Amino acid sequence: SCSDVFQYETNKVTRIQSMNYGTIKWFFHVIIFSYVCFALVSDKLYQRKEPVISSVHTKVKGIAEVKEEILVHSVFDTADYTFPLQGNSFFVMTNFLKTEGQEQRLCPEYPTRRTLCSSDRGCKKGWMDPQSKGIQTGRCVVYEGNQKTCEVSAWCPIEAVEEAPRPALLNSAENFTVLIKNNIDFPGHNYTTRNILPGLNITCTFHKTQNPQCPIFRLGDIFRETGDNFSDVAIQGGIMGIEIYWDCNLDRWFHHCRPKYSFRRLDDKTTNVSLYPGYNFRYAKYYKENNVEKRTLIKVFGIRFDILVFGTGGKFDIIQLVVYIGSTLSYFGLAAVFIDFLIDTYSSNCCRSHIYPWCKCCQPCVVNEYYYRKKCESIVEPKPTLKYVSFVDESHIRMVNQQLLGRSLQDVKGQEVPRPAMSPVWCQCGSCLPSQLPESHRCLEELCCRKKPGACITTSELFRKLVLSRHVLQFLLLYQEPLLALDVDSTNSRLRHCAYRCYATWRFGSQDMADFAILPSCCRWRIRKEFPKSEGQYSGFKSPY
Amino acid sequence: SCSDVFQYETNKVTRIQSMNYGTIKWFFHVIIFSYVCFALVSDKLYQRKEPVISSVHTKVKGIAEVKEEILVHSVFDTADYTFPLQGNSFFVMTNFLKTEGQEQRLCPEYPTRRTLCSSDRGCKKGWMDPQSKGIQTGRCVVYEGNQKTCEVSAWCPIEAVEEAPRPALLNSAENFTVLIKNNIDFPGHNYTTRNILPGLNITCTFHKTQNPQCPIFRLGDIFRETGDNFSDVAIQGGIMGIEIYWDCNLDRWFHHCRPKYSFRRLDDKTTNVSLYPGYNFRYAKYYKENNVEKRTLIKVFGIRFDILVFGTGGKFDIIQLVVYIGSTLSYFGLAAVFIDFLIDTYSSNCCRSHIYPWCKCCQPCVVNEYYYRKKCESIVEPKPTLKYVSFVDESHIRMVNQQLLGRSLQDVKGQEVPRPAMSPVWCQCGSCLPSQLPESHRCLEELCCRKKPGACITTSELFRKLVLSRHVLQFLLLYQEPLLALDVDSTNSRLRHCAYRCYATWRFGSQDMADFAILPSCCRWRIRKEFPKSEGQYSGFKSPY
Amino acid sequence: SCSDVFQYETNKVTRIQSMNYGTIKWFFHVIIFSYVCFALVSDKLYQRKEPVISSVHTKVKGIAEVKEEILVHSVFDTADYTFPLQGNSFFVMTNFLKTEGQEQRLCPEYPTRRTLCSSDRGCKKGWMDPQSKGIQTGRCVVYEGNQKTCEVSAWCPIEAVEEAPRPALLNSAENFTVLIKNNIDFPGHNYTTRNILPGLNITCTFHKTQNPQCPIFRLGDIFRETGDNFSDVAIQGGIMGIEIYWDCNLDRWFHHCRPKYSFRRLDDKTTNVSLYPGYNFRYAKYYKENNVEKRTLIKVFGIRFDILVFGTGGKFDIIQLVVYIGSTLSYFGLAAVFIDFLIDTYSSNCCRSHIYPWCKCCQPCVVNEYYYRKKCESIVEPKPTLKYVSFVDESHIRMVNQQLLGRSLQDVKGQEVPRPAMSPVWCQCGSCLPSQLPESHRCLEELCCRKKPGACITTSELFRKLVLSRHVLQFLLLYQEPLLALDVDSTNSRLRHCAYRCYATWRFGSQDMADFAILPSCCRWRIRKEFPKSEGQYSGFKSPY
Ligand SMILES: CC(C)CCC[C@@H](C)[C@H]1CC[C@H]2[C@@H]3CC=C4C[C@@H](OC(=O)CCC(=O)O)CC[C@]4(C)[C@H]3CC[C@]12C
Ligand SMILES: CC(C)CCC[C@@H](C)[C@H]1CC[C@H]2[C@@H]3CC=C4C[C@@H](OC(=O)CCC(=O)O)CC[C@]4(C)[C@H]3CC[C@]12C
Ligand SMILES: CC(C)CCC[C@@H](C)[C@H]1CC[C@H]2[C@@H]3CC=C4C[C@@H](OC(=O)CCC(=O)O)CC[C@]4(C)[C@H]3CC[C@]12C
Ligand SMILES: Nc1nc2c(ncn2[C@@H]2O[C@H](COP(=O)(O)OP(=O)(O)O)[C@@H](O)[C@H]2O)c(=O)[nH]1
Ligand SMILES: Nc1nc2c(ncn2[C@@H]2O[C@H](COP(=O)(O)OP(=O)(O)O)[C@@H](O)[C@H]2O)c(=O)[nH]1
Ligand SMILES: Nc1nc2c(ncn2[C@@H]2O[C@H](COP(=O)(O)OP(=O)(O)O)[C@@H](O)[C@H]2O)c(=O)[nH]1
Ligand SMILES: C[C@]12C[C@@H]3C[C@@]1(C)[C@@]1(C)C[C@]3(C(=O)NNc3ccccc3Cl)C[C@@]21C
Ligand SMILES: C[C@]12C[C@@H]3C[C@@]1(C)[C@@]1(C)C[C@]3(C(=O)NNc3ccccc3Cl)C[C@@]21C
Ligand SMILES: C[C@]12C[C@@H]3C[C@@]1(C)[C@@]1(C)C[C@]3(C(=O)NNc3ccccc3Cl)C[C@@]21C
Ligand SMILES: *C(=O)CCCCCCCCCCCCCCC
Ligand SMILES: *C(=O)CCCCCCCCCCCCCCC
Ligand SMILES: *C(=O)CCCCCCCCCCCCCCC
Ligand SMILES: *C(=O)CCCCCCCCCCCCCCC
Ligand SMILES: *C(=O)CCCCCCCCCCCCCCC
Ligand SMILES: *C(=O)CCCCCCCCCCCCCCC
Ligand SMILES: *[C@@H]1O[C@H](CO)[C@@H](O)[C@H](O)[C@H]1NC(C)=O
Ligand SMILES: *[C@@H]1O[C@H](CO)[C@@H](O)[C@H](O)[C@H]1NC(C)=O
Ligand code: NA
Ligand SMILES: [Zn+2]
Ligand SMILES: [Zn+2]
Ligand SMILES: [Zn+2]
Ligand SMILES: [Zn+2]
Ligand SMILES: [Zn+2]
Ligand SMILES: [Zn+2]
Repeated sequence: SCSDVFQYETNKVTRIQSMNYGTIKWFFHVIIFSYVCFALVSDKLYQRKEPVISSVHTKVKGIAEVKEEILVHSVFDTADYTFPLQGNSFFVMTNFLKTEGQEQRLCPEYPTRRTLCSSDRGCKKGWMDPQSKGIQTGRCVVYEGNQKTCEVSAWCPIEAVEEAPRPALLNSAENFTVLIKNNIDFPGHNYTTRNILPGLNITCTFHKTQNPQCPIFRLGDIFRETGDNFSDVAIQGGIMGIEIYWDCNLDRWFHHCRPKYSFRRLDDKTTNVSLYPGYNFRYAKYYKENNVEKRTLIKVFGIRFDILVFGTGGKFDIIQLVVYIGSTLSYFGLAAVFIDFLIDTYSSNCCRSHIYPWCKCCQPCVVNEYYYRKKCESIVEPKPTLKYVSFVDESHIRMVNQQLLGRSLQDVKGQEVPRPAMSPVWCQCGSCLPSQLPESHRCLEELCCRKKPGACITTSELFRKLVLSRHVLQFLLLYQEPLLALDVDSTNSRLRHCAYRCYATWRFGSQDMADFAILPSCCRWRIRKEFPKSEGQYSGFKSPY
Repeated sequence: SCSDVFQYETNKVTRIQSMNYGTIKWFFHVIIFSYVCFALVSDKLYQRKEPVISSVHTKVKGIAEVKEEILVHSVFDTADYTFPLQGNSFFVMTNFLKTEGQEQRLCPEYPTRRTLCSSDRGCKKGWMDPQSKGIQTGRCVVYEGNQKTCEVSAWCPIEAVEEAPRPALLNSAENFTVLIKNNIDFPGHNYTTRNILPGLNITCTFHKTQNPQCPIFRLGDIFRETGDNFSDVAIQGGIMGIEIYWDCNLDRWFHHCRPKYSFRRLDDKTTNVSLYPGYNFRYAKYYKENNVEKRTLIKVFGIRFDILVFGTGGKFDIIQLVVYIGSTLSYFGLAAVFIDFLIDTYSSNCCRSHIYPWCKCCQPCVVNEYYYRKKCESIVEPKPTLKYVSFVDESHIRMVNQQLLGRSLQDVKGQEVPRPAMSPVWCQCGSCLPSQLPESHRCLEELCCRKKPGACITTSELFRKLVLSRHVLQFLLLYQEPLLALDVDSTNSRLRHCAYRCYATWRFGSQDMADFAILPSCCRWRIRKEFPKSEGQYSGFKSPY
Repeated sequence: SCSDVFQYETNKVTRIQSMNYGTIKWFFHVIIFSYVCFALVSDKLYQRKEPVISSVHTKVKGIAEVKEEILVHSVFDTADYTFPLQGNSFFVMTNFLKTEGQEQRLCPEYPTRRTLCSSDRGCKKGWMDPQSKGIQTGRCVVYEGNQKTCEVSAWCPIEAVEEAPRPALLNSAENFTVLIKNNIDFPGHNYTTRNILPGLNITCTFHKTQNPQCPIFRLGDIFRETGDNFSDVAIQGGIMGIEIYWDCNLDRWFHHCRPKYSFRRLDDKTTNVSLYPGYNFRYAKYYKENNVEKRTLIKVFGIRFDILVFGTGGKFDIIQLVVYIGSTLSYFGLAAVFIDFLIDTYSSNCCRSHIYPWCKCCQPCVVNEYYYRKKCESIVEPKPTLKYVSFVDESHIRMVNQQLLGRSLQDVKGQEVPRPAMSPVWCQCGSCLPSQLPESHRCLEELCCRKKPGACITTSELFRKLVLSRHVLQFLLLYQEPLLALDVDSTNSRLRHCAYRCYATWRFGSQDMADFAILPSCCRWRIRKEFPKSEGQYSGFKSPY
């Protein structure tokens, strides 16, 4: 119903005044809070992070004087050694080998171990060797005087097998400069900036400490920063990376979005000719001469510069913070978990029978028995099999949560449960009687008031004062029903049930065990004698559940 | 104060010994733990993941013999069909159409339905048709004999409308090979590796099962892996993707960082000429002849190869693990939530009046009444309107949480609350009196000890023994105050209040309801008669809150 | 043991029937649930998001008529102004400056303030000025008539210092069109689509409202959308971005994966010649004439178009949802936290001594005293120092949790703890005796039954009826042990301990304080007199812990 909707359930709690546990709780809380704040701040987990969208534009500057034997002096400018940056990469030629006046013809292949012949049996028509730029015609010819080489159809004359010139022809390229312009954007945060801001000095050159924001770089300085020789790499070529890192905060109070420049060599410094060391490619300059289609082939060596731009942009997001705080909230209950674990452990009698005698340091931890007593109440499943038995000659109570398979309840021994703090052959007292229940159910009432021979509880004065005092029982009956008037037999039955309940409460205490207790035949039949029923038999114990 | 800071609050708990609930709890815990660990391991949620920064370098190898009618045999090498990779893409020409000796002149447009004229009225000066490479001069001319075509200013002669040669001139390109070198880096984790490790065989060719790590690829094998014909795609061209996936673990015990190669066609296999099928572009070879600037135009067909590199690098991060564990911790309370829900539901009398008779399987679930009784205590808001009434002729108690609008409290009936387990016209007993309170407040005390006619509770012996026994009341007064001596009137007032409290405790039990109970006028005035006040009137009930 | 494994612990709870607190709880729950669902839906936190892998293919269309004084009319087509897209960028030439017939020679540098000389002393051999394309020879020469300029080795004739032609020669480029084909993939989700779907109109041009999915773009329309003049940018050049955003949902019921097109200028609109405004590069057309190697240098201006493709693909993931729900679960306990805080605060007597008199609105909040009483039980650490004292002439109990340093317990005053609701010189009653304990421990028993002079509690009738009634004590002894028979001295000792316990229970109530209470010497020695021990001395109080 509606009134049941408008309810609040609050947990019952025990507040303990202990320095140890308060100190532990506050220590836990302080450490957890400090770590939570540190993790939130260091990794900015209140921020939503967007990756960078980048555009790069480069401008290389410089000329080189080149000496090539033929000796001639020539000047190379940007139109001769570089092309506009494509795909965030730009290339600078540093060395070249040139092969003028090639024609599509038949020619002898350049002398090598493979191409050196002695007759037309060393060559096969149509042969495509992976190390040749031509197709064999099956007959081998003279390259020069004694030298005999296989004939090929190809661009002729064939390139000579020659190493890259040493020193590199454009070794002056280390004095070339490149200006890098980097445009970035965070489309989700709707923010874009660039690496060159107004006021930036435009005549500087980059230095990691002196000019760490000048976007003009001398190539030799890059190689020096990486620990490489420009002179050696310029001979066979290579690949160098220019890294631009953007760690940007777009909160207007803490706003900072500037690039960090870094350098990394990207080509493997392999010396294995099988892996094609360096960076080179073959380029054809086509031209017509005498109506004959000709080709000048250049083997180009140089350094490719890859501009690598990465990073993130962060702005405060409420949902991310809400998620993080929720992910952290459950860590504040670990103090309670740990302290309750301590209470449960140091309440074990083990921790006092063995541990404390050895480690006498841990002895004051015995207060946890009191704490556990004030914290936890233990109950059992009220199964129909549940039964409780008490012996006057003993000092504990027995939970017979087991089915009597024709065994006298006196014989069946159950679990030992402490009492709350504030003639048959199974009879050890000589005042018990055999049950009148059916033979199947006769064993439940085959119980005596004691385990070992001696006196009977029915002779105790308290038995006559509490269980059998008709005045006490009538007062109890009238307490619930002030104006109660009943017949003789009805009143006798009422007083009989009241006497059963009074005995059970006296001997077992808690109504939990009194509801499932079992009266001895001595006390049972004493009560039934004092308050008999007019006619019929007695049902006996019925489990409430 | 400081001592209040050093406190620990622990929840009071009821420990139940039930196989069903323990089994359910442990089942829940095991399933949740297993799923948590599985999710942590499968998606590596203890790791911080960084995307890959990649650099690619390619080396294509191979020559082709080309037959072009004019028939001539020519050899094409890398300088004739490819250029160094730009932007993680490289191109291989497979077919071409050539148009020699173009001049900037006036010429007839090549015959088509659009360009075919019959007079100068079919053409307009300055016309830029989207399907023409020239600008009309307004007059149409003869292309060949009878054919009449519009004149255009353009590069002349105009290209013929011709389909790509079939078969492709460089169909041998399927035997070309490409070596791919891939450098990758994780700048945050400060890790870089590459796809070619020392010891790798350098003469192999890729195969998904036999050589899945050889970075040398035959192009025809790529197309075969994708399910395409190289011969057909080589005619009009296309785009093919080479995917390099890096799923890298940078934990030094579980370290693995190798690439997985895959292939995907990237061009749409469209046959609609409107959508420009294939891959082709027009390229101009410029040359000077007789001081006349000339152009050889080549329509280039071929396959563009895009190298697509993606992936992540993971290393263990403490903060990510802490966040994940916190996000999971709250799932371990669902067992308690569910079991407490069961206890609350099966404690409803509904579950026994209707459910159990039908479904006799669920009958043993009635233990939850006991469990709920031991778990929850229900209390009400102690509003000033709160009132409790008991009738001796009834068996329950009435909570009149309502304002008496001049209505006798005997008439006003309230909610039925169970009792704790252990003459006026509204008078049905004939010993009640009218109230002496103000007429506004006279209705609160217009209550009888019973709802239906009969005897009076004041005649009950327990009334004289408990409520009026001066010895009992003085013992109660002296229990709190051992050495208590008071005047006659003060003692009478004390005993009067004690008698009120004794009646309320006897009939209503709990002090919660006794504090808000209402004495009947019969018992009220009996008590006031036995312990009168010397002078003045009687205030009556005051709500403690 | 196993039976201890099969246990379920449930929290004891107090269910309150209050409109305010139920309403607050349900308000909290509804708000939290609504926000949780909103955050889940808006940011799709049930989805796993994959970044896009993209391939772009472009097709530019259009011809331009160009007027260059020399006046001549020429037609430029794609082979003359564009090259196939590389690295997701394509370039269109819009302007050019041409320098024909360059030779590697010695020449006078073009006249400028820097290059203008008056003698060979203004020039130095080997000089590489950053603003020169040549190397000085040390001697300066005549450029034209009177003009004197430094001689340089370079490609000669040297380029003239001239501004870009105005108007741009290819200003008709704004009528060029580009068709963009975009292939994307989500490898983890195994999904790929493209921007041109079957049925898409192929004759349209993009418009943000009319044709927002046509992938054909007129360049002038792009610049108009960005708010730029194509005519002005075409003179010196620039860079324009075409953004393709993919916000894709791959759930088959909510599936949507289409691109959103956007435009952004990427070059800085700088007018500083130092920063190299615009976009231009120098390109060499090499040719042989009379066996002399010659060069035609073109300074190329134009607009570079960068295709920027970004986005994410989301598909439902169970683990992400499980993590999010767990991160949110702990927010549903904030209602309990807040309401329990209210209960604790409004239970403070402060909130009634000062607050309510001022703010009489908050007065009904006094029910929280009852709620707190029903919620929390407070206990103290049972340290060996713990002691409780009661004075008959006072109305509270004193917790002396302090070590008596030879100070009489009568003098030592401790914390004031309320009682549970239901002759020596330190003696103010004249019936106390000095202790027989050792002088070190004699001060604990130096306590009287009152703080101020007057009568003694031992004269109270309740003292004789409860503490000394031998019948009461024997009944108490026999309640635990029905058939108890003991010697005279043993029975006297039993009754003495029982009398101590009865006094402590009478005066201190709770067994928690009765276990640590201290009997006055008057009552102590009265009891010891009524139930003496045959021989020896009396130990006295021992702390149970
Ligand atoms: C770690 C747990 C236990 C405590 C939670 C701490 C929060 C209260 C902190 C963490 C992040 C903080 C935020 C970090 C960033 C900003 C942005 C800041 O705004 C700006 O700097 C720009 C202003 C603009 O938005 O235009 C205003 C404060 C605010 C919301 C801060 C408010 C305080 C917050 C929410
Ligand atoms: C799922 C919940 C309920 C339980 C939490 C399990 C953790 C205790 C596991 C998960 C991830 C594990 C870590 C996974 C990876 C590593 C890296 C490993 O280090 C290395 O392999 C490299 C050594 C180096 O750092 O140089 C050492 C163990 C450690 C910290 C593992 C320790 C055990 C961890 C923290
Ligand atoms: C926010 C908290 C408190 C409540 C949790 C809500 C969930 C029950 C919702 C959120 C996301 C939902 C899912 C969103 C997407 C899908 C995919 C949908 O499948 C498809 O659309 C494609 C079918 C296919 O997989 O082929 C089926 C429903 C499902 C699983 C939804 C089921 C209901 C879910 C799990
Ligand atoms: N706890 C408990 N209750 C008992 C025992 N014996 C009888 N009762 C209660 O007394 C009632 C049976 O009383 P009984 O002597 O048979 O009189 P009858 O019902 O008129 O036949 C049942 O409801 C039982 O719950 C017992 O040994 N232990
Ligand atoms: N619970 C309850 N308390 C009552 C009732 N009638 C009187 N009292 C208490 O008794 C006190 C009034 O006693 P009263 O007979 O008027 O004597 P007076 O105070 O000297 O006038 C108040 O504090 C009430 O709380 C009642 O019907 N129910
Ligand atoms: N709480 C409490 N217990 C006491 C006090 N005095 C004695 N006792 C208890 O009584 C026992 C000592 O009794 P005592 O008179 O010395 O007789 P004895 O043990 O035979 O010497 C101890 O176990 C104490 O716990 C007291 O002042 N307060
Ligand atoms: C793409 C090109 C065009 C230009 C610029 C460049 C990036 C370069 C490496 C050199 C190249 C060129 O042709 N440079 N000129 C030259 C090269 C070798 C010897 C003498 C001379 Cl004049 C070819 C080329 C492959
Ligand atoms: C950029 C170029 C330069 C080289 C290499 C390449 C990648 C190519 C496709 C072919 C090209 C070239 O010029 N190849 N040569 C040729 C082409 C057709 C007919 C006869 C011959 Cl010899 C032009 C070009 C567009
Ligand atoms: C790479 C090239 C090749 C083609 C296409 C292009 C992308 C262009 C900008 C123009 C270029 C070319 O040579 N265009 N032709 C021309 C240029 C200026 C004056 C007269 C004429 Cl016919 C050079 C080049 C740098
Ligand atoms: C007497 O029975 C003493 C036994 C104490 C058992 C408790 C042992 C404490 C060690 C931790 C056990 C639980 C694992 C917790 C891992 C963090
Ligand atoms: C007896 O029960 C004493 C228990 C003491 C528990 C402390 C065990 C060590 C764990 C300490 C962790 C917190 C740091 C110390 C807080 C002051
Ligand atoms: C007598 O009143 C029996 C009524 C039982 C009502 C409980 C119905 C159980 C079905 C679940 C209802 C809550 C929704 C839980 C969804 C997971
Ligand atoms: C009476 O209250 C019996 C309640 C039984 C509750 C079980 C309901 C089915 C849910 C089971 C989920 C866990 C799997 C079975 C555990 C053994
Ligand atoms: C009498 O002692 C009244 C004192 C009341 C103290 C409580 C003050 C309430 C304000 C909040 C204090 C806790 C901080 C909570 C921040 C969300
Ligand atoms: C006396 O204890 C009255 C306490 C009232 C607490 C409410 C304080 C304001 C916070 C309200 C937040 C929820 C919105 C209102 C719910 C109806
Ligand atoms: C981005 O910021 C600019 C400058 O304030 C504004 O004009 C524009 O509308 C913003 N775009 C979005 C998507 O809000
Ligand atoms: C990265 O690793 C190398 C090799 O150990 C080390 O020299 C370098 O300092 C590291 N860089 C960082 C940022 O720690
Ligand atoms: Na949580
Ligand atoms: Zn017996
Ligand atoms: Zn017996
Ligand atoms: Zn009446
Ligand atoms: Zn009456
Ligand atoms: Zn005294
Ligand atoms: Zn005294």
